[PDB]
Amino acid sequence: SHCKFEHPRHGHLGFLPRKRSRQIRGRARAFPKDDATQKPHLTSFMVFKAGMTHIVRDVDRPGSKVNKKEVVEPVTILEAPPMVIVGIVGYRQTPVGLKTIGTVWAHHTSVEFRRRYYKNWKQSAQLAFSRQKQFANTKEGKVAEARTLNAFAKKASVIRVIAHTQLRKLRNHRVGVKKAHVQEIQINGGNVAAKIALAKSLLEKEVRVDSVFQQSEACDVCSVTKGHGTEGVVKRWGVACLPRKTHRGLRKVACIGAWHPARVMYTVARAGQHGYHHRTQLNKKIYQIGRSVAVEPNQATTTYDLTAKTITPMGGFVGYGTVRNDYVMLKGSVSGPRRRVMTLRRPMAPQTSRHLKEKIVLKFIDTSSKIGHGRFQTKKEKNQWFGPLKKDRIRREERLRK
Amino acid sequence: THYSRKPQVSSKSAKAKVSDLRCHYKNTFETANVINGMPLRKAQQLYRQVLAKTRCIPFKRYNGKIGRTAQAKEWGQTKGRWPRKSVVAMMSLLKNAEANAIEKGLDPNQMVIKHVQVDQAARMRRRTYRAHGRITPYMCSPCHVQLFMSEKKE
Amino acid sequence: AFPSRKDASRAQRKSAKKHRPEIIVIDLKDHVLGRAAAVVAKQLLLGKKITVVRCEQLNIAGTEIRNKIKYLQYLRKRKLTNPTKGPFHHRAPSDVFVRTVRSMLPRYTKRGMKALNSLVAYEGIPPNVVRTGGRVVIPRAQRHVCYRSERPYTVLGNMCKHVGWKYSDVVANLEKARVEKASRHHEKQAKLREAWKAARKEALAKMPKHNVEVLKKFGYA
RNA sequence: CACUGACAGGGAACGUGAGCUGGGUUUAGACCGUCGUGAGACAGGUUGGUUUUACCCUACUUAGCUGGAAAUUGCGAGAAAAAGAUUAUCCGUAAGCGGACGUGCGAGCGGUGGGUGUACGGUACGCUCACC
RNA sequence: UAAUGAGAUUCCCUCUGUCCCGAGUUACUAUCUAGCGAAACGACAGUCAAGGGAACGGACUUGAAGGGCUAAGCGGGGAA
RNA sequence: UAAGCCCAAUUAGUGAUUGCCCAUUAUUCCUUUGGUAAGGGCGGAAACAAAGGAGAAAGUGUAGCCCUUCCGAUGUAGAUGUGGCCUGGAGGUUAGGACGAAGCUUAUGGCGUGAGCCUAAGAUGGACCGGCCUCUAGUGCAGAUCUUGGUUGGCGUAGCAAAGAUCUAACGGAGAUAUACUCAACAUGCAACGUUGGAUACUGGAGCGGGGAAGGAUUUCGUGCCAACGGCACUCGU
RNA sequence: GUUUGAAAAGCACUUUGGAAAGAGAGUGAAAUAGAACCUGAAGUCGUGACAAAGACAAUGGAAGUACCUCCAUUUCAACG
Ligand SMILES: NC[C@@H]1O[C@H](O[C@H]2[C@@H](O)[C@H](O[C@@H]3[C@@H](O)[C@H](N)C[C@H](N)[C@H]3O[C@H]3O[C@H](CO)[C@@H](O)[C@H](O)[C@H]3N)O[C@@H]2CO)[C@H](N)[C@@H](O)[C@@H]1O
Ligand SMILES: [Mg+2]
Ligand SMILES: [Mg+2]
Ligand SMILES: [Mg+2]
Ligand SMILES: [Mg+2]
Ligand SMILES: [Mg+2]
Ligand SMILES: [Mg+2]
Ligand SMILES: [Mg+2]
Repeated sequence: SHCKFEHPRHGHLGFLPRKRSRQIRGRARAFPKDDATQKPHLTSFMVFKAGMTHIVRDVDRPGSKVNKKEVVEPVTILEAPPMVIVGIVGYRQTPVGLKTIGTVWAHHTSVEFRRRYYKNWKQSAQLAFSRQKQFANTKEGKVAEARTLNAFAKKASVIRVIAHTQLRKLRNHRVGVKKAHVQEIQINGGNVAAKIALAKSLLEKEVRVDSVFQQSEACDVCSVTKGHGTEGVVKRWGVACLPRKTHRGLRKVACIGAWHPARVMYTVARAGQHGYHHRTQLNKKIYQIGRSVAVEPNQATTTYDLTAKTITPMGGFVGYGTVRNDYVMLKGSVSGPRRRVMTLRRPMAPQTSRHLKEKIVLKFIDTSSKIGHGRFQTKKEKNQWFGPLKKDRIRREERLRK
Repeated sequence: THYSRKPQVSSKSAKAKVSDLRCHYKNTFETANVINGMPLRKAQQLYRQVLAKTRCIPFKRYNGKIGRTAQAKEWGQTKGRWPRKSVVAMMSLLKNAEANAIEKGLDPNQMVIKHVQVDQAARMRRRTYRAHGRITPYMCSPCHVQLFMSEKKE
Repeated sequence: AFPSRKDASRAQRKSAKKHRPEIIVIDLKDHVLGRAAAVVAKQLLLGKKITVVRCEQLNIAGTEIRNKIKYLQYLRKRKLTNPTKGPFHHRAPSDVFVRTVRSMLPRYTKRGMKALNSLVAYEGIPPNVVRTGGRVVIPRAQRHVCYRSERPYTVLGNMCKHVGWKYSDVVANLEKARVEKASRHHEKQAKLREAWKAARKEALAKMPKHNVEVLKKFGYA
């Protein structure tokens, strides 16, 4: 007999299996489509999540009820130290797939790059990339570098480079990892001879985030969801909770199937891992590509808001610290907790809708505290509400006593 | 009348045996089978480390829904435990076997534990009281352990 | 499957010559899909090692729309309880042919698994198969003797590209690049092919004449 | 009655009680009407009336470990591969064509050594040990 | 028929997590270890689609799956 | 250019037969077994030492008196036959056993269609017992929600979750501070017991207070003591 | 059933352990006759040595083969 009333089923069935991610980092399963009429350019960049805040900006949207009026939008801060290129891979088309031809290396690799090869670096011989380093400038090894660079020019359709996050310029105390996060970034643009020349030129040289993205564009954010353990069916799938007088329990799915087919189906919601899942989340509009504090002591300062202040709030981002490097600022949320490495990748969606072409100018960036209720935008404003306090008048008493 | 196996050279091999241990059979099974190829001093080291809970006893036959632990990757297992009452009763038996090596004239630092065998003893009867007026058994299941150890030197 | 160091040191302790088993390589351009599959399913099960090549060129009788619907009725089948345990629907022409061979084998015994792993079934002609001897053909299954020429037929590479099989264009550029390469190799040695036949006509009258009228009785002149 | 773009019709042991609920049918109490001499009857009305067990196999959900292409073995040799496949340095294309350390002492491409500044802090680039 | 009722029913006020529509915290469990240690149950066992059949198969016919072994769940089957 | 439908062939207008694949059927050849079975031989023909051989019974049924011939053979419920098998005891006969009987054990073969029998080996046993003819019966197990004893998977699993709660130091105790080297200690003896002191709580006078009935009948008390019991523990204990 | 053995000759003594016990010695024809002790079954279990083996649950039939075999029988010279 049919179900007596209709509701749409619970949970998208295309995000199955809802199992833990195989790896903690965001990894692109597909790059944008290669336009060979463009100029060669990188397509992804790894940033780390550093809390979130909100902004104020006026809206250019003709027809809308909020046209030329100021909105408050939440933004997420993603710290981006530059990544250093260490390799060049090239992939050739087969009827099986897309096979790797080989990789050249940079002749000089970082300590934190070849730390990724060790479960224990400090208690080790540390001699990785040590025979490749010395063979690469022999007579036969300078041949073998140019041997496989030519094999890219013959067989490869896809040229990628291998970068790593360069975590020692990320002077962060809470991201506790010291080995670098390694991914491959695909070159798109030009023919294969024009991709390798851009792959050779930025080799053993750091690439900075504002050379990959622009200020008022969008991107995809490949990132791994915040993990929540084993959760039941109400938290995980969002099923309705049963009436109060139910025996053995409320937070269950009552019927898990008919008598026939005499099996539980994959469509029936069950309990298990919730969170720590990979998500791609397209069309994340970017609002500000920031600049390091060694360059910019005044990061959150706008034309329309001349308060001299950085992007880091009062008392720091909660659980994270201070944004010490370049940063991107995206509209809204990205999947994952703070401190987690995330991949900003160029969009595969058509970036032609009038919401996505819109140029962004800000008017205010909230640099108030995220601990408690934020009240002051700078520490100069808290020293004008509060005058000299007691601990200041006895520090001024030690400074006169000397 | 009890030893399943005899040593090669009995003049270089010390025996030890427990009559009725009154530990659990299914825990003294794995406490004792893990030392069946070890030297005497490496087998004694393992038991002082199971008590400190730094190494574990791999439960490979009578495991059956015990919790899985991080320390059983030493033995190629996933689940093992720290059965401290079967451990410290096997330490009294390794100390008997090495006392039986000294009075034979042998160096106990060269003794490899050949032949561990644990078998089931006669069970002991108690009683538990269930619902609705029922009475149902509460057995003990003790064990028989035996070992020699043969000296292998030079 | 690359050979391990146990399988590589024994080819150095014993000085193993490079070995190739007796492998029959069928060129399946313009073959009936199930008539070639039944000839192959019997030979594999008589102990023949068979490499099958050019599976995107196999033909199935009928309109392309007809045979494409019969694959989509096959793709309608899946285990509803758990489709990861379901019928697995292979879209490559090289994998459509392996299935059609396999459904003619005793698949659930070891003798029929030793015969389905004797079949390889590439599509296009890969670089390891090109220079390993002349390809063979199945003349009782070749569409010009088996299909009435007024009836439509269906190339398997075209039926399969519209139901899946995202490597149609890759195969078409690997086989355009081969026939260009293999026709450059064949304009070469045309002064080697003509060199021998102008030496095998010149070997006559340089050889004794009592071995030529026995070479003309059997028609080998 | 009202909203809606619309409030389609059904199946799955009249899907689904170790999922629930127990209103209703479907006991023992009691009342009423009609019936019966009575005990009682009533696809008649009424009220009150224990809903037990998973720790097993599978299925499904997640979570670990780990072999194996003769799917454990045969030594049973098949590369979506190079092109001496007959001897043997590479580079770049087929006709062509670039150079390739010379004989324990030397040299060359090089991994690590000492002192006064350059590119986007510390890594690179100037000017004793292996191999040819 | 006033008074009385752990009696049966209906509406209204106050009231609220009964509900919209769920969330979050606590104690105790579960869960992991030490000690101790059962029972129910048990032909043999245990992946499915269709066909046939004592006319709802785990075993038979033809197909489709299936590397081994585990921990926590769970209530679709075992006409449990 | 069927591997579909309807007709038709048998290697094709060539000259005449039966393309070939599969049975517990058919034909035929062996072996068994039973007949409403059918025949023959059974007065030792002669002869023959060791250093051509053995048998030959007047017979229902045997290791069938021996040959030759012919036909049948499955079967539930059921009937019957069996010089058919097996177990306890009895009457007779003939033999085994401390140089190893019964019993038990089995990659111990042998042979019987079979029920079964017999040999061998026990690094098993330690005193009884076999074969044949008769006689006798408490005489043959796989299942009766069979009886009694034991064992087993589940399974080191479910659990041992009401009555708030214990901590500390010193002593006691076998219950520790327990280590093969070239090791300073942590990372290689953990957990758990009693007593007194101290800290912290609880019961809260309808008390985990102090006495009696009924019921119990030594649980009282001291001293030893820890096998089993006090569902964990014990050095404590009703 | 107490039926250990012919007879307690019922394990002195040694040294590990707090002890139960263990390792040796000893008695006896026998201690794998050591105390509810002759024989010591089946089921079930441990251990040493091996044989292997995907997932067809297992068992089963037929017919070969591979390896094994404290088994039987036959054959070894102008002979089977
Ligand atoms: N191991 C396989 C099994 O052997 C069993 O039987 C075995 C045992 O019953 C039998 O016992 C052996 C005996 O062979 C051997 N020659 C002497 C030994 N005394 C016996 O052993 C007997 O005595 C010892 C102690 O004395 C006991 O521990 C043991 O449990 C007992 N079986 O050895 C037989 C094998 O030869 C089962 N009959 C059978 O189910 C199975 O095949
Ligand atoms: Mg977390
Ligand atoms: Mg009253
Ligand atoms: Mg009968
Ligand atoms: Mg009887
Ligand atoms: Mg508890
Ligand atoms: Mg109080
Ligand atoms: Mg107790």
